[PDB]
Amino acid sequence: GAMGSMERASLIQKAKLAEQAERYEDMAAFMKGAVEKGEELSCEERNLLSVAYKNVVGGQRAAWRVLSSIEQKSNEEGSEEKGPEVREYREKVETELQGVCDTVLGLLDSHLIKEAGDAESRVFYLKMKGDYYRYLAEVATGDDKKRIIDSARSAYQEAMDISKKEMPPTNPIRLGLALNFSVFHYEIANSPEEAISLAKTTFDEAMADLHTLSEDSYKDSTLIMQLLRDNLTLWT
Amino acid sequence: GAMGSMERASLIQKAKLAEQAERYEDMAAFMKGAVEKGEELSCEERNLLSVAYKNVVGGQRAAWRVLSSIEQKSNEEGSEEKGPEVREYREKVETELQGVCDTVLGLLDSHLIKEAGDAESRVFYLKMKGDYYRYLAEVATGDDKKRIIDSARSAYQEAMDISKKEMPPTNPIRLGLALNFSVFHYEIANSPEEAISLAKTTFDEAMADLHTLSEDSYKDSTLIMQLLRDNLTLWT
Amino acid sequence: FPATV
Amino acid sequence: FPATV
Ligand SMILES: *CC(=O)NCC1CCN(C(=O)C2(Nc3ccc(Cl)cc3)CC(C)(C)OC(C)(C)C2)CC1
Ligand SMILES: *CC(=O)NCC1CCN(C(=O)C2(Nc3ccc(Cl)cc3)CC(C)(C)OC(C)(C)C2)CC1
Ligand SMILES: [Mg+2]
Ligand SMILES: [Mg+2]
Ligand SMILES: [Mg+2]
Ligand SMILES: [Mg+2]
Ligand SMILES: [Mg+2]
Ligand SMILES: [Mg+2]
Repeated sequence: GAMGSMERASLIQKAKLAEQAERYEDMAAFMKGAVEKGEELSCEERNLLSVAYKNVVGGQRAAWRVLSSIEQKSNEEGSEEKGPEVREYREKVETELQGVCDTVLGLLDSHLIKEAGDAESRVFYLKMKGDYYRYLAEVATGDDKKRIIDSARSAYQEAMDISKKEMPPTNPIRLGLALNFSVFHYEIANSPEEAISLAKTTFDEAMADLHTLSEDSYKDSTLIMQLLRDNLTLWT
Repeated sequence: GAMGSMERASLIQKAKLAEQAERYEDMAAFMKGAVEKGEELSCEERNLLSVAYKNVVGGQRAAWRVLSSIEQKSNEEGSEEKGPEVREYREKVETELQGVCDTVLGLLDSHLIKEAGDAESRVFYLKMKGDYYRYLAEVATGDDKKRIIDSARSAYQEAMDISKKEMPPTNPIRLGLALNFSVFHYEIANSPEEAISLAKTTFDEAMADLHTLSEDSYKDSTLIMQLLRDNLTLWT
Repeated sequence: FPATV
Repeated sequence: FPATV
């Protein structure tokens, strides 16, 4: 680890600076270094980790989609053969994406998940595990595709089970998990009815619990609820 | 060169794909590989080179400015000491920026400039040389600062001399050079009157030559002229 | 694409 | 910042 010589606190400070500077690759490396110190992460620190890698892989996913579209077009009838370059470069970006996913999954497996005992931390990491297996599923075309999908599903399902037992229906992590698992159903598992059902039930149960919240918690919860509504609007 | 094994044409194809995918670091690496094949660059290829590195260094400059601002604030009276991390991370980004500038300058020196005989190519590369020494000047605080500034100035001045002799006042490269050299005067050389004079004279001489142009050339020229106007509005 | 967080 | 190209 290139970050092995840097203090945990300095890695966290620098991750924050990197976020301010919109340097998400640096942010992700700092946060990897912090995780590898071996201590559990606070809430703020888990958020830094997630934001960093979400931004890095988000950029790779967007790039992969642009390239995959160009590649598809090149493989339609009446398209002029332009050699292996589009496939090669889509593969390059794909491999880099896969590497990032593998890195995040490796952090989760060694050893964030196993040390996470509180519902809020355990659900957050299991949601991440689901997300990064979903990103691997997005680009999978091989022998392992079904197993990758199932890995995403299993991680999301464990998170869902804990969240429903341990968190209120308005809890932002419970909402965010549901939002993402619902997307997994729609986009990855070919289960749009499950996606819709989950988004709707999650929204409605949250609605009914808003009355219990402070103004600030209300703001947090309603923000993610609107994302559930946005997807339902997209899908219905 | 990691790109040594890839065909020139494939590097150019991939640079275009990288641009579409907004992967400017990859775009810059592909274009470096193309340059290092040792053949001169066409207009389109020079544009790819410039766009790639402009985007990479643009991002580094923005990040450097964010970090430099935070560092300045930390060095004001009544600011709480937060250790070496802000300086260290500004230095990290600075060193990476400098590396990119050095790489581009190295391409120009080995051997793009010396093989560029036509006004349009020679002026374009000399403008780049000015730009990348200007970016080095932006972060310079040392013994070499004056020499770095002078290197930018000299490159811009050689480009200016060729452009005024060889190109019409509406030529987009002549305009873009002037725009940038005018910025150099304002921001780097502490010569705002020179900056203003250059922007104004360049704009006015271009205005008077618009009548000679096709609709498409008119569009090209007026676009950059508006940038000259925008800066003059900023400065007056 | 749909929203995720 | 001023415009450059
Ligand atoms: C430690 C902890 O409890 N973290 C949960 C926070 C993360 C930030 N929150 C959000 O609402 C946003 N992100 C997010 C990320 C993961 C999950 Cl599971 C839920 C929510 C952050 C902001 C508000 C900036 O925007 C989005 C839309 C990304 C939601 C609050 C709970
Ligand atoms: C080979 C050659 O002649 N290149 C000059 C072109 C580059 C693209 N042009 C532009 O007007 C823009 N970029 C630019 C870059 C360098 C210089 Cl010296 C001048 C201009 C490209 C577009 C139109 C996309 O936007 C900006 C505003 C960046 C100008 C035309 C001349
Ligand atoms: Mg320590
Ligand atoms: Mg592959
Ligand atoms: Mg159910
Ligand atoms: Mg060859
Ligand atoms: Mg330095
Ligand atoms: Mg003059």
